[PDB]
Amino acid sequence: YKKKWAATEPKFPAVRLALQNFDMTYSVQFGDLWPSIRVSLLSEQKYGALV
Amino acid sequence: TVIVERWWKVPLAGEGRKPRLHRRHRVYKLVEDTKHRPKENLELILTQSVENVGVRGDLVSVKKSLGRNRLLPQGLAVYASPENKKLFEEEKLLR
Amino acid sequence: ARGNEYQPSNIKRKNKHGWVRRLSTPAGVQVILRRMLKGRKSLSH
Amino acid sequence: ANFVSWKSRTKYTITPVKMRKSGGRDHTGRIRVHGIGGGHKQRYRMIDFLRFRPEETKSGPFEEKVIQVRYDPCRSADIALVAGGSRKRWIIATENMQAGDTILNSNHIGRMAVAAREGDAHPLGALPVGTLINNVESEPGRGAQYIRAAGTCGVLLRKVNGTAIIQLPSKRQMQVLETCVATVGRVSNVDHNKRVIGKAGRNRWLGKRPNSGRWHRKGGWAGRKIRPLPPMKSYVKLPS
Amino acid sequence: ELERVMSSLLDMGFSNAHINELLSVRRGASLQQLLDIISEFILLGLNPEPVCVVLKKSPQLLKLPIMQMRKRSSYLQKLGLGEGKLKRVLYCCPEIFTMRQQDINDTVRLLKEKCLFTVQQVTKILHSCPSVLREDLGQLEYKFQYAYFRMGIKHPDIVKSEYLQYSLTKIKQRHIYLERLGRYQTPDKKGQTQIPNPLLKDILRVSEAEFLARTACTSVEEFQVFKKLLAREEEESE
RNA sequence: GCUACCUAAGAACAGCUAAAAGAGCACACCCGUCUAUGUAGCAAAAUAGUGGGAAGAUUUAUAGGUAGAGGCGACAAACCUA
RNA sequence: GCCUGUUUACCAAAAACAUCACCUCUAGCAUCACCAGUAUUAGAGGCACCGCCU
RNA sequence: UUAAUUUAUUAAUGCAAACACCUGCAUUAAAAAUUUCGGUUGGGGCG
Ligand SMILES: [Mg+2]
Ligand SMILES: [Mg+2]
Ligand SMILES: [Mg+2]
Ligand SMILES: [Mg+2]
Ligand SMILES: [Mg+2]
Ligand SMILES: [Mg+2]
Ligand SMILES: [Mg+2]
Ligand SMILES: [Mg+2]
Ligand SMILES: [Mg+2]
Ligand SMILES: [Mg+2]
Repeated sequence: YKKKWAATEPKFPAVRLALQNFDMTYSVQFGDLWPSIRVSLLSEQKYGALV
Repeated sequence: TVIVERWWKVPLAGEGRKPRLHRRHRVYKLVEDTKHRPKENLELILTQSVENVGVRGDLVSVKKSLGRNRLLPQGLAVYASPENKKLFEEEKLLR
Repeated sequence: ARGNEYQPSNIKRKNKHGWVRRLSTPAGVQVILRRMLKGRKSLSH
Repeated sequence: ANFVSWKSRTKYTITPVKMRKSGGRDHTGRIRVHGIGGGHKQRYRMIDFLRFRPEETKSGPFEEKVIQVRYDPCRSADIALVAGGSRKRWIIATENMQAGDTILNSNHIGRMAVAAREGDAHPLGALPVGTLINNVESEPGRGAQYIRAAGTCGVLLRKVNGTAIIQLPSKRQMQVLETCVATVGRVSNVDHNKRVIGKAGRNRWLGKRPNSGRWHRKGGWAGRKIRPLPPMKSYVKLPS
Repeated sequence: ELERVMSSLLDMGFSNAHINELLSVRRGASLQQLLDIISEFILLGLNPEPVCVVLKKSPQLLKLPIMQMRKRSSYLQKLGLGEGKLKRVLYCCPEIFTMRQQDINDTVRLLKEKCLFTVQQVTKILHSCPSVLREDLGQLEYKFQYAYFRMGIKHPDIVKSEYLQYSLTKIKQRHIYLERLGRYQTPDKKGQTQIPNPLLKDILRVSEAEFLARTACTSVEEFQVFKKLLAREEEESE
């Protein structure tokens, strides 16, 4: 194994990695709706109550 | 005064022998600093009329600062020793 | 190039390792006392 | 170390004094200030910064004749040998001070403002508001300590009660009792800024030496860094 | 005496009208104290009519001990608050002369040591928005670090936009909205971003209308919902 | 007593060219670019040639100072008795 | 790389270090350094002579 | 060094203590100090 490397990847957390994937894909998919979808996803979730 | 206490108990030395101390017996915890104790008062017997305290021969509890800085240095008061109390008692009964 | 670090001068010798300088401090006095205890012929330099 | 300060002379004199360089070292022998060492040998001319110093067995305002205006190795400002009565003394020359000029040193706070002529020393109370001043005292009779470098000029901003507000050349205000003396005009050698050193050797002549390791703390120089709070630790250095 | 005080106030630039106004303003204040206080205020470089206005607005200043007033005035001059600078300060927050020396000193020390603001920047902050002095430590440090780390703003821009003036709740409400919307990105380690960020004037200085119309391009109702959600988030975090 | 830096008070710098020079060529002097030799060597860093500076931020004698987590450092992790 | 200079005594003399120039930050002050000085000053850091455009 | 543990020491403050100076106790910094670098697997990885 090669211990020392010229450069290592940024070591993102999985949450940020998911955000980056979503930003690069859903932005194209949704155009101007992507910011709204993004803020909704990042905000709290609305829970319904099923009796 | 700073009062301290060993963290580590010192083994008993004996009757005539002296305790043998080690590195751990030099570790202390401050049990109290007397300077932070509430102020107490000094009992004095006045010799001259002084405002708001007394006139003469009356035992008075005065703040230690006043007693040691103004009254006693200037002779306006004397220590409330048994001898002073007795002398001022004869002074009172001779009036 | 190296080896000749000693450039003798009696003034420096005496001012640095002499009797007076040795006695000038308690540490130097103890240097002298150690030499005396060991029995050195030359106590100071 | 066997360091005894050369500033041992007790009696004021005109003769230049042989001053020993320090090399930026304490009396302990260790470097305290870096970048100091060498330079041309210099002699110190004791400057009398108390402009109103009436002679012995004398008092009141007195005049003085500017014997000469000389370059001082120990200052940016050039000095003036000036003589009055039966004494001579070095003072800081003002911008237009010339040999043969007359200088007035007074302690009189006139009810009206005295006509401020460059070079003369009056109590700050006696000056018109807005006059350029130098060699200002902090206290009455303390001696000039402020506005002493070449070309520097404070401004007498305000006068109220016995207190005057001065603007130091750093554009900071200072409160001084109006009884404290100051001399009018800007200090001499006004072109000191424009001087070009030209080469490293000239600084070395001026006694400035290139010196490294100027901090002596572990790791050397360390610029201050803002320590993040726990909430911000997550974003201190976000990877790209 | 009234004669001396009247002569002095005739001097110093005060006109008879303002002199009479201040004399009436005297709330049992000795003429000596009033003269000394006005003297200190004009020493600080304040003009006669602003002095009159300030004493009208806050008569308590006349009650300050002269020693404390002088110490505070010297401290303000050292801080650079003088001449025309002190005017808007004495209007926005006329209580700086009443605040404890320790409070001012620790605020400035937080701004310099723990916030790395230059001396000139600190004077500019205390000149534009003295409410910083009222604002408690810890909260101020959090606000500054929010600007620095999470928002990626530098001291020059913070001072230029008076970011410290705005409330932390408003700052968070707008910035977090932008960030989750993706219109604002924290600068990376290199200090760069994929898209240029909106300017702080566009973020905080503007009103909610333009803020949601030009920078966020969202709906007011959405913003209200986000604000309520964020308030709940802060409550839960505490 | 080496070496790094500094203090005090000293000293040296031909000749030519140029004119008051961190100027040119180049001795003394200082250094150590390149090559060869040497590699238990003449030498625990030298020799020969070649080369850089050579009136300067120069070189250098004398005495003094700074001491080990310290000093000193035109930062090479350099030097502080191989 | 502006330059002359400095450096790894003993494998590196260099583009590295310094350097005049410039910028930034800190300091309103005296009797042991800075300094027998005082903002045209002093300390620290960066940068690199200089000059022209953005 | 945003590894762990400390702030003895200085610098600030605060509280007591003596009526500028100083002692004790806290808090925050600066400066530092002490100590550690688990194991198995993986040559062109990002575990
Ligand atoms: Mg020698
Ligand atoms: Mg010659
Ligand atoms: Mg030459
Ligand atoms: Mg050197
Ligand atoms: Mg290096
Ligand atoms: Mg290295
Ligand atoms: Mg070069
Ligand atoms: Mg070598
Ligand atoms: Mg060499
Ligand atoms: Mg070589």
